[PDB]
Amino acid sequence: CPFHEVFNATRFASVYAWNRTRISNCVADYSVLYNFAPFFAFKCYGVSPTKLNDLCFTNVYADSFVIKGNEVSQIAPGQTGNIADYNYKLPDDFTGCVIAWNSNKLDSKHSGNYDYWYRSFRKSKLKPFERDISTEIYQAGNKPCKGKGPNCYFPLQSYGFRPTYGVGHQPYRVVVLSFELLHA
Amino acid sequence: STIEEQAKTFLDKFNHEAEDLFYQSSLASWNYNTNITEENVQNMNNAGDKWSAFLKEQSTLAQMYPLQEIQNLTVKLQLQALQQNGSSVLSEDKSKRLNTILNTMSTIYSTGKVCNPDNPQECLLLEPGLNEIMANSLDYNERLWAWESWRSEVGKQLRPLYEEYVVLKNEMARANHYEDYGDYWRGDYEVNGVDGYDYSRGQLIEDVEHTFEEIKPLYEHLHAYVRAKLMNAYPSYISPIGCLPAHLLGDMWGRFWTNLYSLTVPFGQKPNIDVTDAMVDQAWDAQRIFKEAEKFFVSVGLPNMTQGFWENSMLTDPGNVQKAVCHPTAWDLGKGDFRILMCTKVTMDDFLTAHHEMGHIQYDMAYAAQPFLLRNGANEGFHEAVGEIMSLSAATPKHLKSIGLLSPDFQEDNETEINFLLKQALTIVGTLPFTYMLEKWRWMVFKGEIPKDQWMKKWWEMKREIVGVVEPVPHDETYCDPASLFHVSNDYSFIRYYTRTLYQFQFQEALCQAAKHEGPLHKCDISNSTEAGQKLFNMLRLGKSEPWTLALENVVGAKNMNVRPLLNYFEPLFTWLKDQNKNSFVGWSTDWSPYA
Ligand SMILES: *[C@@H]1O[C@H](CO)[C@@H](O[C@@H]2O[C@H](CO)[C@@H](O[C@@H]3O[C@H](CO)[C@@H](O)[C@H](O)[C@@H]3O)[C@H](O)[C@H]2NC(C)=O)[C@H](O)[C@H]1NC(C)=O
Ligand SMILES: *[C@@H]1O[C@H](CO)[C@@H](O[C@@H]2O[C@H](CO)[C@@H](O[C@@H]3O[C@H](CO)[C@@H](O)[C@H](O)[C@@H]3O)[C@H](O)[C@H]2NC(C)=O)[C@H](O)[C@H]1NC(C)=O
Ligand SMILES: *[C@@H]1O[C@H](CO)[C@@H](O[C@@H]2O[C@H](CO)[C@@H](O)[C@H](O)[C@H]2NC(C)=O)[C@H](O)[C@H]1NC(C)=O
Ligand SMILES: *[C@@H]1O[C@H](CO)[C@@H](O[C@@H]2O[C@H](CO)[C@@H](O)[C@H](O)[C@H]2NC(C)=O)[C@H](O)[C@H]1NC(C)=O
Ligand SMILES: *[C@@H]1O[C@H](CO)[C@@H](O[C@@H]2O[C@H](CO)[C@@H](O)[C@H](O)[C@H]2NC(C)=O)[C@H](O)[C@H]1NC(C)=O
Ligand SMILES: *[C@@H]1O[C@H](CO)[C@@H](O)[C@H](O)[C@H]1NC(C)=O
Ligand SMILES: *[C@@H]1O[C@H](CO)[C@@H](O)[C@H](O)[C@H]1NC(C)=O
Ligand SMILES: *[C@@H]1O[C@H](CO)[C@@H](O)[C@H](O)[C@H]1NC(C)=O
Ligand SMILES: [Zn+2]
Repeated sequence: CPFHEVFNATRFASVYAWNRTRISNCVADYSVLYNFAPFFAFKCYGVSPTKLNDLCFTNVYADSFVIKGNEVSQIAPGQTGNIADYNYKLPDDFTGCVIAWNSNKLDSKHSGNYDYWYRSFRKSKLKPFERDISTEIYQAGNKPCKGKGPNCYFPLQSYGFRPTYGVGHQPYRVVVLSFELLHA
Repeated sequence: STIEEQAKTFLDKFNHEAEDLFYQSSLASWNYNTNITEENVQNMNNAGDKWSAFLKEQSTLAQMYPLQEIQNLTVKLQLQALQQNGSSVLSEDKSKRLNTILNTMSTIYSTGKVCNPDNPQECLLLEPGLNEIMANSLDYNERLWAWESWRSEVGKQLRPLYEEYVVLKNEMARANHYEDYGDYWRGDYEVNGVDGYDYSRGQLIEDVEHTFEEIKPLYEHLHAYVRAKLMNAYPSYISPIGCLPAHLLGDMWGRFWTNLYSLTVPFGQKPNIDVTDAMVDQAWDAQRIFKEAEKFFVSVGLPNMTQGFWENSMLTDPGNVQKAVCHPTAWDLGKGDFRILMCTKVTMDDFLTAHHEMGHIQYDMAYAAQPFLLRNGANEGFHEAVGEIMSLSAATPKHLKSIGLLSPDFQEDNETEINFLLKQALTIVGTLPFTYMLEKWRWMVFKGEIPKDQWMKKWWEMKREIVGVVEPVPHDETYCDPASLFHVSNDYSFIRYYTRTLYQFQFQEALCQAAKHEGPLHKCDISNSTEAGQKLFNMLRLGKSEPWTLALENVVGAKNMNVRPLLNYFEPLFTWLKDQNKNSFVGWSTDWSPYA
């Protein structure tokens, strides 16, 4: 089953322009990831991970995230925050497994890997499994909005990955395998 | 479309920009401090220019929101910090003159040297030089010669510049809608807002006066003992009942009295505690010292050190290959980067400095969750105090005896305790009057109560009334004595030290009492106590998010400065001083002057 292209890729995407990779037509036997990648985090909120080999899946989607350290705990059902409210929202009956791992050796530069952006501002809320790519200038007042400068802001802000940051600022790659058993 | 939301969004943008900018500035400063190179200086200058320009630009955008419409008590402090005109109140020529005079004063103080008379080829700088003469010489005439000289060439050449410095500083202070520049410094302790926890700017002066009015008898007894002891070294140069001349105190200005330990030791037969030999016999390096400090800190429930801390921080001087400035420092670069910079050799003093700096690092690590503008101490005194409480706790004989660095049969007697108390006293208690006097003089000058032609007439009387020191030679209006100090030539406050000294003993007493200690305070160890660790942590992790009164109440239990622990820590020393000087003269009089 195709996971080498996903879980051993070249490059991933920013949080606001997340992929929805489609995986289909195979038998879920992910023991290879246990040896290839020593997963520090592994949370399955549905059925037991050991019993996951009992049933196969058809319409599972996966996502490509590069987020901070003290941010992965926000990727959980019923949580709140900037990322949960503005980039990626999970359902209450979320049936899948979240997997993350450190990626310092391939996602950092001395000057800075300024290639990952994240949404910070919005005059609205999000809905589960929504993707937005809007780059329109954001209004903060009553006055008409014309470019950046005064209160109008560009609703995209970048990260600052450097090799000598602490654990809470180094990137963890999160691939949310939300395989719903009833729809698969 | 309300205003508080717009202010909040501006704060959100500022927090994200400032983090990266400040990280770059700190990293450049660290790299420059480790090495020495001209292009590194250029890079540091460029980074500082970028940081300053970013701060100045971001200040302008914050002026749109008036402060009076805010009901949050949390964003208010951030906006108040950001909304302050840094140096934009003045005109361009005013700023040019101010920067010119400040740099001129700094350079003049930096490059001061003195030449011995009739020897044009023999000149000495201030440091090294006059410091060695003051600190390790028993001669008499040379000390007087240097004391007269340095002041004579420095004060007369720096007074006129200081006049314009004072004038411009007062002009700026009045421009920023304050009373005077002394009010500008007093404003750091100001907390206004929440009911029950108000602290006006004018209350600090009265608090300082009332608190100092209590330790004066102990200082009197200690000063009488010192004067009695000095009769053996200067038989024919000390007045029997007068004040101690300032030229025989072991320092250029008289800040500390530490250099008198070997001359006023109570029982000199038994030497003090020094654990060097056991340190050498086990082949100790910096790694063992730092891991022992880590073990001590984790013993009370505090977290450990970060994994990167053991890797990115240098512990010993590399040698001749590189060239750094050896001065202990704990660096808070942000974003989970904490490092310690110190040139280490196996000695007890460095073993204590390690604890001091690691406590500093733990305090930095405590408040990492607060916003950027709130990541500092409650005021300008908590930081070194939290540093020093650990040092006081870790150097007691009981702690050294327990950890296996001393003989398991080591009999502690009641004979070394007097020596230890006197050694601590000569460096802690003997400095408070000096700080109090200097701050009083500076505030009186800024307010203006002392006319320009009557400065010395009050300056030398304050010395006699507070520190008990009398000038050895007559002086005229040409001299400018106070400007010779490091913190006077440079723009720096001085009231931090009094607050630190008062706070540290209060913290120590609270932790010892909550730690189930038996006996006098001087034999206390804060080890093995989660009770004293949780209490401290409830203050460590607040940061600047709460008024300092509430932060103090979570540890001490009282919301005001207290002086009882400072007198409690010296109960047996006070008893011995009372016993010893029953047959001597008490107090000092302004009657004897060496020149008359
Ligand atoms: C002053 O303004 C700040 C900023 O708006 C207020 O901070 C907010 O305080 C509330 C709690 O009173 C926080 O709520 C909680 O947030 C967590 C997620 O972080 C959520 O899981 C909880 O269910 C709850 O909603 C809120 O996050 C926090 N906001 C920020 C941006 O820090 C503060 O409360 C205001 N102070 C007063 C006295 O009203
Ligand atoms: C913070 O410091 C403490 C104290 O140094 C660290 O404690 C460490 O805990 C582990 C787990 O108990 C110790 O390892 C071994 O545990 C087994 C039992 O599972 C025991 O049989 C072994 O004899 C051994 O104790 C470890 O030695 C101990 N100390 C050290 C030096 O690591 C803790 O891990 C540190 N953690 C953090 C967050 O920094
Ligand atoms: C993930 O993909 C990389 C890139 O193809 C693999 O890297 C190669 O690993 C082999 C191991 O023997 C080396 O001989 C090659 O030189 C590596 N790359 C190159 C340049 O071809 C990596 O092994 C893959 N691993 C996983 C987890 O599937
Ligand atoms: C320094 O801060 C004061 C705040 O009082 C600024 O004062 C303003 O002065 C201008 C010109 O007199 C008035 O239009 C504004 O309404 C004042 N603002 C307030 C809030 O009183 C002053 O401009 C600042 N100086 C600078 C930034 O150079
Ligand atoms: C204070 O801390 C020391 C830290 O070592 C404690 O020492 C240990 O105490 C237990 C008590 O049963 C002994 O078995 C260990 O051998 C001790 N370790 C040593 C001496 O290194 C000490 O007990 C603590 N204080 C009190 C009163 O409990
Ligand atoms: C994500 O989608 C983009 C679409 O252009 C594609 O280029 C990229 O390779 C995809 N990668 C992943 C991680 O699925
Ligand atoms: C400091 O200088 C030495 C030699 O000049 C060099 O090897 C080292 O890399 C420098 N330090 C840094 C952080 O670049
Ligand atoms: C120790 O205690 C004894 C008790 O009689 C006392 O005489 C002595 O002076 C004390 N101090 C010293 C320094 O021995
Ligand atoms: Zn310190």
